[PDB]
Amino acid sequence: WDPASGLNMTESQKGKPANITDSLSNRSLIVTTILEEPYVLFKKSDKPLYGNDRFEGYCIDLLRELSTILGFTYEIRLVEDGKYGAQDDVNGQWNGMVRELIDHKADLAVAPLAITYVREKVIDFSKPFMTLGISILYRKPNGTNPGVFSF
Amino acid sequence: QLPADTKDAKPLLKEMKRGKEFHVIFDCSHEMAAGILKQALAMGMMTEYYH
Amino acid sequence: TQCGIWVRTSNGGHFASPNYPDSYPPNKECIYILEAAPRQRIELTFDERYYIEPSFECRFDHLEVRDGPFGFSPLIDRYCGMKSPALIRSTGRFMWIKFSSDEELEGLGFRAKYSFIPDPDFTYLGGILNPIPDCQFELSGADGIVRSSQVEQEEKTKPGQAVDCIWTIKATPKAKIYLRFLDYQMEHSNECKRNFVAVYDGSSAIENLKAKFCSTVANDV
Amino acid sequence: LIDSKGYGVGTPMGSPYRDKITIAILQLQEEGKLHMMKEKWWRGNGCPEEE
Ligand SMILES: *[C@@H]1O[C@H](CO)[C@@H](O[C@@H]2O[C@H](CO)[C@@H](O[C@@H]3O[C@H](CO[C@H]4O[C@H](CO)[C@@H](O)[C@H](O)[C@@H]4O)[C@@H](O)[C@H](O[C@H]4O[C@H](CO)[C@@H](O)[C@H](O)[C@@H]4O)[C@@H]3O)[C@H](O)[C@H]2NC(C)=O)[C@H](O)[C@H]1NC(C)=O
Ligand SMILES: *[C@@H]1O[C@H](CO)[C@@H](O[C@@H]2O[C@H](CO)[C@@H](O)[C@H](O)[C@H]2NC(C)=O)[C@H](O)[C@H]1NC(C)=O
Repeated sequence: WDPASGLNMTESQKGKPANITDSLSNRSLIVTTILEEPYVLFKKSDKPLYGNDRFEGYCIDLLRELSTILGFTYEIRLVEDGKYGAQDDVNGQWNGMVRELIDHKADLAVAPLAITYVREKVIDFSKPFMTLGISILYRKPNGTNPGVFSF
Repeated sequence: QLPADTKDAKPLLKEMKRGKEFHVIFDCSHEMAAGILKQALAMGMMTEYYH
Repeated sequence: TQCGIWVRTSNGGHFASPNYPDSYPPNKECIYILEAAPRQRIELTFDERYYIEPSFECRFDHLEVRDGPFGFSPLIDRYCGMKSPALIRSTGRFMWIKFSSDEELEGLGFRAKYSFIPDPDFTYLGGILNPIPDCQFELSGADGIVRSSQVEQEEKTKPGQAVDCIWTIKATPKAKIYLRFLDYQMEHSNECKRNFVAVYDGSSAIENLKAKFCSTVANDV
Repeated sequence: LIDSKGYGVGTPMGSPYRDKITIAILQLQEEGKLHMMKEKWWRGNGCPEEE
């Protein structure tokens, strides 16, 4: 002690006799997803609401319903490269989410991943939660200017 | 504690008015008790809530 | 209404309390600035007489002389004592001085100076020191298209450099202000360390945040 | 379509033949055989009538 200084305690908090790392505690699953309407969207808020709370959509609600029914803690991390992932040229690398899954920077891929042949050899998928295909847009039939002999 | 030098205990009474303390057990001589009791009037701390 | 001797014919330096030498009244929020002639910096030294209400960690009154004409702009010192001030500077011509006053507080005031023409040494925007436009332009009126692209029209900076533009919507006298966001989009949504839009009040002090619109949506104030 | 079920080649509980048929099935969807096999058997014997 010193009246100019104060309490300068020399018990400066060295290494504690309790030091245990985690491998199964939660590990906080780093769920890689991409931002596409209406699957994953940002919240429409004004205050700085962040963490996992800033996301919104259908595909977020799937991850929340899995967290209750399987008991884990999800942590949404958006992919740095905005692609899903595709087989490259002579390079032969993956680019986007499927690259994050191989690199094990992503324990999960809760997103619109189209289950296909070149992704199944390289990563694995759960069974489909939504089935789709290729369909047609067209004009809805209008007020029908009928021709001119419509009488 | 009152300040030792001055008779100006207005820095004290501004705290007590703000600190919601309505019951005081002053230990002063009657020379200094008159001086606080005038400065407790100029502070408006002499309503019917005090004792 | 507010503070008294204010005259600025290169200004000399005589910024004083609004009764000095007397007892200044309760409840004043005088808002001193001095930001012209970009060479000279800062010297307060409120000359010899000095008594404002001495509180325990000062708590009632202050003479905050934070540099740059706002409340966010960095703090220099708090003053509440009965002992003469600290004779200071902060490397720049930018200032903001408040004179808060709660209810039961009196005794003396101040009277200032600046008495300076120095200059700093290192470059900031390009040149010897480049006393940067403290990114700003005032606008009055009854309708604004107050824009972040007047920066893109005239930034007075280099593209790729951090921006700090503040407006000052005045009035049409004896009224209020209704702001509403027509367009609003930030680059890093929900980040709030490197981007935000904030609306204070009158008298730009840090204890006057009405709103700090930083995430995806901004509504009216 | 009200519900969405799905048929599927089964396997015992824990087997390599779950995964290596999944590779094989997904090829037949994209090659077009698995649709062509559907139009061999589910195609009817002369309904057309042009409605
Ligand atoms: C004999 O010794 C010295 C000089 O030789 C004189 O000063 C006394 O000792 C210390 C000075 O360091 C004083 O205690 C400190 O007061 C600080 C507050 O000061 C403000 O308020 C007082 C009135 O209360 C004003 O006088 C002053 O100008 C300021 O406005 C506190 O902040 C200090 O608290 C903390 O300080 C450090 C941490 O940085 C540590 O010591 C502690 O952790 C502590 O929490 C501290 O309380 C002391 O009050 C001085 N005495 C008096 C009477 O004021 C002696 O006065 C001198 N003479 C005698 C007779 O002893
Ligand atoms: C506060 O406590 C520290 C802890 O001992 C004091 O001393 C240190 O002394 C070593 C020895 O050279 C130096 O590395 C530093 O000067 C001190 N700090 C640390 C972190 O090592 C220190 O002197 C005390 N403070 C004062 C003002 O006396």
